[PDB]
Amino acid sequence: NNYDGDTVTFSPTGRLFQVEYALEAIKQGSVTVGLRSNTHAVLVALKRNADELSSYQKKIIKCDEHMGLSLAGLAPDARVLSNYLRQQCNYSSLVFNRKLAVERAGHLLCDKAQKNTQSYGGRPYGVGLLIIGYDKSGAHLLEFQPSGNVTELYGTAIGARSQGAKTYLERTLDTFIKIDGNPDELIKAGVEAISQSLRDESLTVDNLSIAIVGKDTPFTIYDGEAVAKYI
Amino acid sequence: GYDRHITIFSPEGRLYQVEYAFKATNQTNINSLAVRGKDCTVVISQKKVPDKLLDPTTVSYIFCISRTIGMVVNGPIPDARNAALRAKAEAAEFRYKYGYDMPCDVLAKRMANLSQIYTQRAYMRPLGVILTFVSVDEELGPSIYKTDPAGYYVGYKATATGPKQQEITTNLENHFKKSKIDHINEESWEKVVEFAITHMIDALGTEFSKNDLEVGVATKDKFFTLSAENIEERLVAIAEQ
Amino acid sequence: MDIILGIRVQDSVILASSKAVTRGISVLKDSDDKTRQLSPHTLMSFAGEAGDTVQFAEYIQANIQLYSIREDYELSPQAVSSFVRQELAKSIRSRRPYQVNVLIGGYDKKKNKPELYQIDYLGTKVELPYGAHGYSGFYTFSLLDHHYRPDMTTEEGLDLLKLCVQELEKRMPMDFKGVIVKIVDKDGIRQVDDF
Amino acid sequence: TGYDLSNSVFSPDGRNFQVEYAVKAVENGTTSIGIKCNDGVVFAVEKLITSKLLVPQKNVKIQVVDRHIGCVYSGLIPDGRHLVNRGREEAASFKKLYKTPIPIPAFADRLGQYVQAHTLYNSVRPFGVSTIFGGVDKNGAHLYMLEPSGSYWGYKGAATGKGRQSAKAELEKLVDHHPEGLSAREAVKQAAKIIYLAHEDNKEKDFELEISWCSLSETNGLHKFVKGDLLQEAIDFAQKEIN
Amino acid sequence: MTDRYSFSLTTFSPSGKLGQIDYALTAVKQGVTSLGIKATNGVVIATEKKSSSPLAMSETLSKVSLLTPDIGAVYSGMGPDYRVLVDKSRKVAHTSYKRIYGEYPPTKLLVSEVAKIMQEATQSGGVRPFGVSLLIAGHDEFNGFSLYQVDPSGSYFPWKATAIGKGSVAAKTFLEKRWNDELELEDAIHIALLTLKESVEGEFNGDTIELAIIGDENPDLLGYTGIPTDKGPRFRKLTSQEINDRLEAL
Amino acid sequence: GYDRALSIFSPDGHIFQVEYALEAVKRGTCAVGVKGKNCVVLGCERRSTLKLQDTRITPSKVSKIDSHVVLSFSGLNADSRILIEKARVEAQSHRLTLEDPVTVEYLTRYVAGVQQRYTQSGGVRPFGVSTLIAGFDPRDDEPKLYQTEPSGIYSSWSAQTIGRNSKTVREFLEKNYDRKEPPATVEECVKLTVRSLLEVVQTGAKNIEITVVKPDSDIVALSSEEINQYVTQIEQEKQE
Amino acid sequence: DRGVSTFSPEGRLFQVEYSLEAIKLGSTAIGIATKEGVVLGVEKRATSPLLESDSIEKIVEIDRHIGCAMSGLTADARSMIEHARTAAVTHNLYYDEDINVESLTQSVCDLALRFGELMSRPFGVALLIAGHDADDGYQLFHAEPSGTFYRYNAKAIGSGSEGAQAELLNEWHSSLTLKEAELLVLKILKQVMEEKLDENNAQLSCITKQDGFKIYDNEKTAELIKELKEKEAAE
Amino acid sequence: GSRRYDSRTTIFSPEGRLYQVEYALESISHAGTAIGIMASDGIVLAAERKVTSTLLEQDTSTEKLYKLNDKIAVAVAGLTADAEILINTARIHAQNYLKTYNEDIPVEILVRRLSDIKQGYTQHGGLRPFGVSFIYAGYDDRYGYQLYTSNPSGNYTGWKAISVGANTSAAQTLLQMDYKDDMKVDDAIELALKTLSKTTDSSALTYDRLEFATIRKGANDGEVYQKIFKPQEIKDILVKTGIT
Amino acid sequence: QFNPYGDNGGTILGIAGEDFAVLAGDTRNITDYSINSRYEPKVFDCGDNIVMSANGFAADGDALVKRFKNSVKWYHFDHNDKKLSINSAARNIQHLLYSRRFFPYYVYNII
Ligand SMILES: [Cl-]
Ligand SMILES: [Mg+2]
Ligand SMILES: [Mg+2]
Repeated sequence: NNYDGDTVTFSPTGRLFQVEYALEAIKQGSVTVGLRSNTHAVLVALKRNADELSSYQKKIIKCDEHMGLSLAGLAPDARVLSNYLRQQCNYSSLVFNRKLAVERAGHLLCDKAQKNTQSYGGRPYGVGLLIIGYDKSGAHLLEFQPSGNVTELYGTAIGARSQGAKTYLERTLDTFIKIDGNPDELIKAGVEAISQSLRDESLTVDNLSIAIVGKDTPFTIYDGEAVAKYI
Repeated sequence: GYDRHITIFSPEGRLYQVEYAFKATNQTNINSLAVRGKDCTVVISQKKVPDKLLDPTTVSYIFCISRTIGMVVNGPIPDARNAALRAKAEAAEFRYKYGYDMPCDVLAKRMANLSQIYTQRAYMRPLGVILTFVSVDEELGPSIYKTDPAGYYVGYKATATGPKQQEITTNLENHFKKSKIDHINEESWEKVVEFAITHMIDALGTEFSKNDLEVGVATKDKFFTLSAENIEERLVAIAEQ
Repeated sequence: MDIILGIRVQDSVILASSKAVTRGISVLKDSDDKTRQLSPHTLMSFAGEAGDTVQFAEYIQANIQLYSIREDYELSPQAVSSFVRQELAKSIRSRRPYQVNVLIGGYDKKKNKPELYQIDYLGTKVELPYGAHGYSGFYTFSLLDHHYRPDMTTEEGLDLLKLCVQELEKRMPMDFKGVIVKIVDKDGIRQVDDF
Repeated sequence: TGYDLSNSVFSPDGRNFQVEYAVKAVENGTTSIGIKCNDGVVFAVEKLITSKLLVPQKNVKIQVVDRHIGCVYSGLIPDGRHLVNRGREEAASFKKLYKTPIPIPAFADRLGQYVQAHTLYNSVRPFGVSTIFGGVDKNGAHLYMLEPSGSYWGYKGAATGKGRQSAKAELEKLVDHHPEGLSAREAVKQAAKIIYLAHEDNKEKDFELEISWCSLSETNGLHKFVKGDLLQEAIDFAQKEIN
Repeated sequence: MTDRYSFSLTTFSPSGKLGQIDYALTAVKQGVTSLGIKATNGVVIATEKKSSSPLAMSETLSKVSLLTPDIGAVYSGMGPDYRVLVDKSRKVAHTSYKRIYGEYPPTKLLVSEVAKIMQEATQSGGVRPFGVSLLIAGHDEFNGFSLYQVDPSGSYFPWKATAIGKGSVAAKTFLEKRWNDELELEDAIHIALLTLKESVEGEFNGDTIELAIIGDENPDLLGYTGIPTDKGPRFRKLTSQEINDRLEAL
Repeated sequence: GYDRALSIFSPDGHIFQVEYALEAVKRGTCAVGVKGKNCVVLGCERRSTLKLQDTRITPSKVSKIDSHVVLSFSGLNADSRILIEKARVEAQSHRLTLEDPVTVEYLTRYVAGVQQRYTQSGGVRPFGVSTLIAGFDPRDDEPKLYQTEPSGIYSSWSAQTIGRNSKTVREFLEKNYDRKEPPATVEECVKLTVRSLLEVVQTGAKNIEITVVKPDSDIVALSSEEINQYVTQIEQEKQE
Repeated sequence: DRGVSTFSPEGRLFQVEYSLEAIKLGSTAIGIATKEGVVLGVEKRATSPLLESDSIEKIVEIDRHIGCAMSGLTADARSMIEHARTAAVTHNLYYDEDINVESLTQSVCDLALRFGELMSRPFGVALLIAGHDADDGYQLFHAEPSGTFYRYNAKAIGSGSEGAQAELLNEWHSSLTLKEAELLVLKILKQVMEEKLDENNAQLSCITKQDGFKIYDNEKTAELIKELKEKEAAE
Repeated sequence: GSRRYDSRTTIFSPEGRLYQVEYALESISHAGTAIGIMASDGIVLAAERKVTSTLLEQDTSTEKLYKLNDKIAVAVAGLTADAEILINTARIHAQNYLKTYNEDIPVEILVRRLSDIKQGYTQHGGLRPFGVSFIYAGYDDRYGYQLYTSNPSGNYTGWKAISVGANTSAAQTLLQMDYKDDMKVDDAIELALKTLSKTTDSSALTYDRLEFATIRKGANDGEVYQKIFKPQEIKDILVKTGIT
Repeated sequence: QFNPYGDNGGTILGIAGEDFAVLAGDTRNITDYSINSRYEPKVFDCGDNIVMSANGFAADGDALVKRFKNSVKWYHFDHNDKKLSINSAARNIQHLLYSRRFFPYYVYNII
């Protein structure tokens, strides 16, 4: 109200409204799902178009051979944060000959987002990210909020109508975690999860976007006729 | 009405942020007192540990700025420590640059100039503290100099700071009106501390245990604080006469 | 570059500058004009290290032309020469000084007098009736000391200049490929196309 | 009015309302505690399980500084991480110049001055965390708690977050019933109990217990997380006491 | 952090007034009375030592300050602002003059430098004007004795005699009747004490009054002998006893 | 440094500071530009509220940027000096680096770019100035006339006016200026420029300035008497 | 007042949304992508008849294989074009090849959100970036001041955009020829324009693999306008 | 943050005026009137000190008329402190020019430089403008005797006769009436004093309330002399012209 | 005085066929008259069907290769996984080398 003009101002109940408004931009964004087993980690994203003549906005970005994310909200902010992850992954490789741990990648994103929430002049990031990766401690899935909060999860979903997919994963928890050494079945569970967030529209060939990473699987993105198999 | 938010003049020629910083000074609800002996300068302050979970040894508003200079603060602890750290740095820098120990009055002036800047520059807020510096200066002898958020400072024969400063001030005023001298005519610092405690008891009208007080003493070439047991010995002597 | 001469006569200033450009044992050009018009009645010839010469001359030219446009007024030769000197005196204590010596020949329309200024790379300025830079003056000054009058005509100044050049062509070991000659007077700047 | 719209502005009371609003963010957070024992300190925190999809034992909240200091906090988690990052820079520069690891009181002031600095200007926001921290140094064990204002003191026991009153009451009983002191292994058991008792204020969602400790005898004066059997033993002791 | 107040805090209002300067002048009006009188062979500046507490040692607080050996200053308004201006005035006298010309600046040029500092606080970013008016008395070889007033705006005026602060309007009227161009220094001191008594309520003695003069050279205060051309400072602060002696012949 | 964003969008998609800069131009004295077949004429209004003026030394309204290009303006006078200085510096910088004088289109593009830069830079306000830039390109006999404005947009004009009552003189030019047959001579071009200003000026005495620019750096400013002869002939034909 | 980089309660940047309103006031620009090339067309919209319309430059070359049309505050586009040209040529310097149309568009869009308290406000202009490369063929992009860019088969921006976009919805198919696309842009421009469309107040351009980016002459466009009139009168 | 307290000194009003410049001009309209008159053989500068006191030391005082160099002088109207900042800058610029070109700075060039500085404070920096209006009186060998004025907008213009400060409307009408082109310095002196005497807000015009100066070629042969009038000399010229 | 350069010996050879290409190099690494390693790889697969060897001062050769491999990685990121052609790689490498014109990579490189 009087305390939402900038990010440097607490409200009387201790809330940061500019951060909450940035969080709102994620809810307007298209749905994206993340889930993992012990061997693989999968991202599934519903891409959004402007109209029938337009293309479908890309949702998934590769950060390294063993790591990448999906976005929901302001796409340019995802480009900035993903560029930062690319650099950090790359600094780890060039200096330490070491693949960046997914947990440490989350810690770096948290700290980068935080600086924008405490200083005058700047603004919070207006995007939510789901980071997947396979490192020395196996498969991982992270959820990033531009408040700075990063959370490691078995599965999750962000964007519009994401509550439906999140409930499904909460029921299926015991099943999909056990899908080891079977990438196609893990993707099926992800495609079935994101389907719980659909209304009116359905999953078409240029609508669906899938990504996977695992034990002997580099981070690869599937679009177009490559995902027709899963429709 | 933004003339009340930053340090610019109001139509009355006043600085409201400076005046409100003076009010923060009494937020701790602690009273301090400083007096001068022949060879020493004594400073006493009330100690209040309300929570049982607190480590009472870490609760303090008296600071050892240098070997010779001591400082008691009236105001919130964050601002108190801010001022303490700066004074320690300034005192150390002074000795390095000019080859002798920073006098109590010079440090007071320096900290007062820093405070003045906060009353003139908008981006910096005043510290909500009153700083009482004490020492036995090698040129001026026993010394008490006090700084406030306005950037004002002056030397004192004796002084008091806190919510009940006026009661303590008048009590001290009346004593020096009798004796007609600028100090406590006493040889040992032990008896000067006893005088300080006795006159605070009389002025405030409260009795003190060993854990209710905090004492700092300045002698030639060193300033030191008293332990609880040193204060207890001081309280026993007062009661026995 | 090599030889630059200057002589102030009754009603004009004459500048003579060599035509040759040399890189090592080879003559790259034999028709080089070592001069820039700073203003309609002010000409500057120059000589020194490659690059520095032209870079400096064109830098001065741009500044004087800028002044002319801003004020709609032509600076006096004296004012120009002082501006140039300050730029060179500034240059000499810089990280990499301009290695350039110049002659400034101008006609002051206010005083109705020709003026010649000699300025070296250090910023050493002197007003003269005649002057030279480098090894030029060593051969020519004895003739100029002998024959020069301040009431000379432009034609007499050119004849004395031919004599100076003839002496250079006899006793200098280096072939400088003749000179381009320019006259600065009340009517402006012109080139003598036959010399 | 308008005194609460900008940081570093004194109200007519002499108060900085922005700092007081930061305290509200702290009071909104989960419960965290600290217990000073005979030769060290124990830290414990309440982690709310928002969903079954949270991976157990992965979202670690307690943070180490250097190798001998533990830090835990309640409120805005990112603000706490920022403060610990600074704490690590302060500890590194101290050790770089002076060789010895940073003493706990020295470390406490480094954080205190930094947090206090964020109450001096309107171009920055105060920290939305209260931080409980401490460890073992040359002079023994130390426990501290640091508020958004930059205010900090030493503590026998400390608590913050939504269940701080319940926790404080439990800590006060231990201080009274153990004047001679509490052992490190006892303090771990008691820490578990207090977090479980403090969970009544966050009783809607179930939670995960996380404990750490520094002790001269048990951990050689190094910060370590309580894991496996010793953690389960503390959970069993805690569950037995609530029933 | 960073000082993000890079804009002026003193601005013109629709009526053409510079508000902060006017408000600074109001703060000067509330301040304790101080005055200055110029004689044929000297200048005197004086003010009241308004002690905040009887426990406070008022000798430690100097309202009258030496800027150079031949220039002194007194003020009315905010004390802390005055103290920092004196520090800057003393320094600028060296950096912008003595280190260049090897001699102390004349009164008018030192005044000009102080004025500049006060003007900049009236236009620069993120600052308020100084809340003081200064009276600067001094002597130099070519200009002789002089007395200047400097206001919060940075404007300065030379005076034969004047007063600033609390009771300045009454004091200036009193000085107009008594001042003439044939006054000796002792006559000016006498008039200064008479004028100052009207604005003082309580005790009126050498311990509650601060008074200094710019007069003859004081070789006894120089601290060394051996250089004929160095004859000592013309600035002298009168002692408590010296003031009381002149209060008996009052 | 002062970084404040002064030029910003409003809810309806307007940058008010840029639009208020146009109002400053509307207040400024009238300026007109007309290009003939082999010349360009720049006419300028001088407000007669200011007499006792020294016309020798008073800043003239038309400024030479180079020997072949001129610039006139309407709006804040002090602002115009900054644009003119920058333009003059750039003109010499172009000759210095590319060994050719600027084209009229290039110079206009530079000045217009400076104006634009001041509409999305922190801590600065837009120029309250619109300019008419006229001249002939090196070794070219085609007349050039361009206009700029605070927003930074620029364009070429057969004839154009700016400043106060520019709406009226533009109305006159739109019906009087024929594109198929522009003013064939200097006389016809100057006459049409004076006629257009006489719709707005008041008195035809010292209120009208005229500057003729011809090819190959031939620029001259007409005197009071020369202009007065045009004013005389126009009104004598009008009495019919 | 309020921050320049402030979020609204709905989660949108105020300034970005306000710049989009400025773009709606701009003159119409239309782009159509085919397998034979991409066509770009604009409304010139001269404010007066004395304004020489050929100086109105709302279609611009970025490289030989990339063209660009603009709509909105056109003065803001100059620094964007300058950056685009520099990016295209710099990539040719570093990699001895033509730069991908998408990569060029991404480079331009990186400037968009570089505003705060960097430039003081977002750009008040939208761009239609059309081009060809060997990997993805003929492409058309719409670059906004939000930093977002969508690829399009056909797109209209400016004042008559929503009316034109609905018309492009019905008319576009994957087998359109270049000649058919040219007439289609002219048709839709004529429909949404206030004044009557002719060769002087409207401009066409295209990008083909063979000939590269070309702005059409007024004589060439005039014939396409005459060809349009006759084919509409044919039924 | 800090934005909350920013007055924004360099913005347009909806009418296309600069707020602070207009308000600075309002300030200047309350300042003491200064008049400049240019004659064929010299220039006159006359100015009124504001409500003085009997105890003000006049002979060592200077609030209106300042010397920029040997050829150029200025009359001030507005904040004196602001004027002295600019005056010192102008003195430095004149010396820079002299060092660079070895010739005295042409009057207009000095005026343009100061006016450009004033302009800068209206377009960038976020600072308040200088509340000062100058009358420049000077001589050079190009244009001879010249009068200019500049104001806080940074705009400058040339004049035959001009007034700044208080009552300029009335003063300019009186000057426009009695001024002629073939006028001389002695006549211009009389005109300046008569104009002040009629426009003044004071009861009577006296020597102690005036500052006066002339720039004359009335120096021995082809050269220019600046004369800043002393109190006694102002008293004599007041009697000569028949005002007191 | 510190000499920042050294000589690690080694020799490399590149031959282009009609539909193939080879890049050969010995595996010996040396300083002065000593052997450091009898098998220290010197020719590397840099991705996109490009092989590279930077021969001379090993520390500069390792840095250049490392930077080119990095350049290939970022070329994929920035240009939609486009394959870096050999002619484009060559031009990129020139700019890597000339970026140190006044403190060169002391290597002779072949791709
Ligand atoms: Cl200081
Ligand atoms: Mg302040
Ligand atoms: Mg020489």
